Amino acid sequence: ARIAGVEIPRNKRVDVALTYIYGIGKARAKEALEKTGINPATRVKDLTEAEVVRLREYVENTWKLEGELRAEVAANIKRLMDIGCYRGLRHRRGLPVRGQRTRTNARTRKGPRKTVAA
Amino acid sequence: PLDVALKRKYYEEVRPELIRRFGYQNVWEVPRLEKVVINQGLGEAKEDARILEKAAQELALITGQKPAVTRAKKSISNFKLRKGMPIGLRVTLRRDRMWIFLEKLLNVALPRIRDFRGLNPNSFDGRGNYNLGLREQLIFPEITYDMVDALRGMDIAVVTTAETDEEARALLELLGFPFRK
Amino acid sequence: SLKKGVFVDDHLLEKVLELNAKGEKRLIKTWSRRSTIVPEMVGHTIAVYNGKQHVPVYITENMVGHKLGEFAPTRTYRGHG
Amino acid sequence: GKGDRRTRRGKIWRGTYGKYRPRKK
Amino acid sequence: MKEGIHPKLVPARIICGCGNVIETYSTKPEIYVEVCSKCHPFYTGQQRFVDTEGRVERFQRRYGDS
RNA sequence: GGCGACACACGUGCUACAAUGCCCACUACAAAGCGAUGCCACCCGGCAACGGGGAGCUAAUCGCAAAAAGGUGGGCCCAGUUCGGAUUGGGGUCUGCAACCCGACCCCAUGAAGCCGGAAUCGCUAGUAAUCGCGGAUCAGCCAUGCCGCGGUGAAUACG
RNA sequence: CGCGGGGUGGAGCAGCCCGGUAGCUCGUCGGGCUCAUAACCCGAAGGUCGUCGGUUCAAAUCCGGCCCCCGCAACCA
RNA sequence: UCGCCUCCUAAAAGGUAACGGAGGCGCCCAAAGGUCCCCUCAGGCGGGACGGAAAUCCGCCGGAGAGCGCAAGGGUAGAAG
Ligand SMILES: [Mg+2]
Ligand SMILES: [Mg+2]
Ligand SMILES: [Mg+2]
Ligand SMILES: [Mg+2]
Ligand SMILES: [Mg+2]
Ligand SMILES: [Mg+2]
Ligand SMILES: [Mg+2]
Ligand SMILES: [Mg+2]
Ligand SMILES: [Mg+2]
Ligand SMILES: [Mg+2]
Ligand SMILES: [Mg+2]
Ligand SMILES: [Mg+2]
Ligand SMILES: [Mg+2]
Ligand SMILES: [Mg+2]
Ligand SMILES: [Mg+2]
Ligand SMILES: [Mg+2]
Ligand SMILES: [Mg+2]
Ligand SMILES: [Mg+2]
Ligand SMILES: [Mg+2]
Ligand SMILES: [Mg+2]
Ligand SMILES: [Mg+2]
Ligand SMILES: [Mg+2]
Ligand SMILES: [Mg+2]
Ligand SMILES: [Mg+2]
Ligand SMILES: [Mg+2]
Ligand SMILES: [Mg+2]
Ligand SMILES: [Mg+2]
Ligand SMILES: [Mg+2]
Ligand SMILES: [Mg+2]
Ligand SMILES: [Mg+2]
Repeated sequence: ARIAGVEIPRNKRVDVALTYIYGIGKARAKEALEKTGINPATRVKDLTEAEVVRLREYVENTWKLEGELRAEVAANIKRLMDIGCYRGLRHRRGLPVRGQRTRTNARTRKGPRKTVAA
Repeated sequence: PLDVALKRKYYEEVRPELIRRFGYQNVWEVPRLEKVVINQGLGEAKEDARILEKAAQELALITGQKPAVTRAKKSISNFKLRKGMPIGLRVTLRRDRMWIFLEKLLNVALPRIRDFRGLNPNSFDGRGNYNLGLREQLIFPEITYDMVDALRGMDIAVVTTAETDEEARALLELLGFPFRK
Repeated sequence: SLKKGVFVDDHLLEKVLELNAKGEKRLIKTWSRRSTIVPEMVGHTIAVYNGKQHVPVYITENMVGHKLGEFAPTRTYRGHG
Repeated sequence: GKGDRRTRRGKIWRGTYGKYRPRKK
Repeated sequence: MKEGIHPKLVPARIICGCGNVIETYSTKPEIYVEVCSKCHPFYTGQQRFVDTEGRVERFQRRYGDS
């Protein structure tokens, strides 16, 4: 069933299918699994709506996920920009923001290559 | 069935709060809620008119009415579009059936919207009716989520006999419409 | 990251802590870009050195945990050809 | 793999210890 | 409403994050809703759980004591 | 402050794209080096980095030390995935007068490109090539995937 | 003046006829092979279709004006 | 250039010339025909997911500027659309 906005995990395995939520994976999963006293080894296909609603209630209440989570990391960076801050500039120009020589491949952050003449 | 909770809730505590607030002399002058028109601009399905009967089937399911199929008005080249072809489905509800849907929408659909910090306060059209767009259709209860092949939204038009938005907002708030203030 | 810490240089720390309790506020040129900023810094106009000159940087409440050289960048760019 | 710092194999490679490679013998 | 080619629309029972709605009156009776943002969680009867605006708020606290 | 720049181009590399593989628990087997301005067992606090305490050793006499692969056992079921961990957000530890520019590391979230790489091109003939860990120099710390070394398991194939 | 043809990536041709998609050779750029250059190999970038106006859903393509280009003709006097 | 159609020249009936000014035809439609019933445009402002000057949807204003297979003219929503 569906948690945190919509975000339906299905089948698979319950501690794994928990990763598929925004803001959650590994730790934050195997934690709320016993905290709600639920077997992690089970499969989200079948389980009592009991262990289902106990499970959404925890998670959706505990921490912020999905929309509001992304909205927070947004305004966090918006904050780094427009405060004229260094890291802000590296966000403003879409260049690597920590350490990181840019003379050669930044590519993940820089985009694919745009070649020019010698 | 002529009962329909929210319908009741309109006469039996929305109307009075309205007369009290705007000071209406005549029984009619106090705003009535008529005709919510759901319309899928579906031009997504353009060449495939097969996709459409799935989408029309789904509207019926969440309305109680099969929608009219709109057709293209003028032929326009920039995106495909022969003059004849179907653009989308468009369905009119009123009178009970509008309420029984408008109830379900208010208590179920809009809740199920990802995020949702509330309905836009500026969408009133100035002669005091209200339009609002939706993106995915699985936020309705009648949808099983395994019956969606693709995701088609709709524009929703709510027409009211209020002569201004100030009055139209009030009617709609008091009915329980979650405005973003 | 320090914590038992929050290193600020004592040189400007003086002239700032003064400009509260002296009552008066104005433009103060410092070389110390290693230092952290605020609380009694906010609203002061501090000139930070980039290696070349002193850059005016206005101060506000979300500049808080940020070192003084964040706001004085060291390299001139404007892109390529 | 040897670059997942969140794994056993990774930690060993970077040479470090933690929740994924706690030091016990 | 023309007879034939139509969803049934029969009185129903519907549940959710908190209670029911005896109202129902829908096609496909007895349906299961995820959460009504109004059980008054989620922004209505404003909960404002796990609130924002801590980032200008925190950097001032661990900051000048140490 | 810069040598750490970033529209770009090349050389040497590392981690991979997974099921002869990934993760978790348990169980084994090395060599060569280093350290009483240091190496720190063992105990406690901490998810952890680390911090408190604190015994031994001028060291075949104490410490770095867990070797890793392997072994057993269970999990994953071919999925851009329990593959892969780049990027970024927040939280911290440490060295150091000082980590904005530029440190290493820990946790939480984020999880990108990548499904064996055009033309072309490198190394290796045996305890070698592949693959797996380990130590030292420099050194406060460290950008070491480097360099110099040590052992573990261990192919293929040479008509000519 | 007259009649015919043309004007499109940097160069030279196609596409217009029959509306909807611009192509081919060279050149240019990045890589490769070479001690090195050329030759050669693997990749890419590049045109708004002379111009204005018109028709159509839509114009390089059909129509009209003008601006160039080449060819032809200008006889009895 | 040569037959046909529309406008002007044409001097407010008709007709009216020039190697006067401008454009079209040599088709098309089995629905684009007959009839009965119903419906009314273009455009402008506001509102509405993907929808952008423009796809579709909802409000108001809009006597015809739209449409009438193709050129122009006359005509036409009290319909010819
Ligand atoms: Mg770095
Ligand atoms: Mg750098
Ligand atoms: Mg409004
Ligand atoms: Mg109204
Ligand atoms: Mg992994
Ligand atoms: Mg260098
Ligand atoms: Mg080179
Ligand atoms: Mg390397
Ligand atoms: Mg891919
Ligand atoms: Mg730095
Ligand atoms: Mg695969
Ligand atoms: Mg390769
Ligand atoms: Mg040999
Ligand atoms: Mg090493
Ligand atoms: Mg030509
Ligand atoms: Mg070349
Ligand atoms: Mg050459
Ligand atoms: Mg022309
Ligand atoms: Mg045109
Ligand atoms: Mg074209
Ligand atoms: Mg003669
Ligand atoms: Mg006359
Ligand atoms: Mg006359
Ligand atoms: Mg003619
Ligand atoms: Mg008929
Ligand atoms: Mg209109
Ligand atoms: Mg509009
Ligand atoms: Mg007309
Ligand atoms: Mg006409
Ligand atoms: Mg007319």
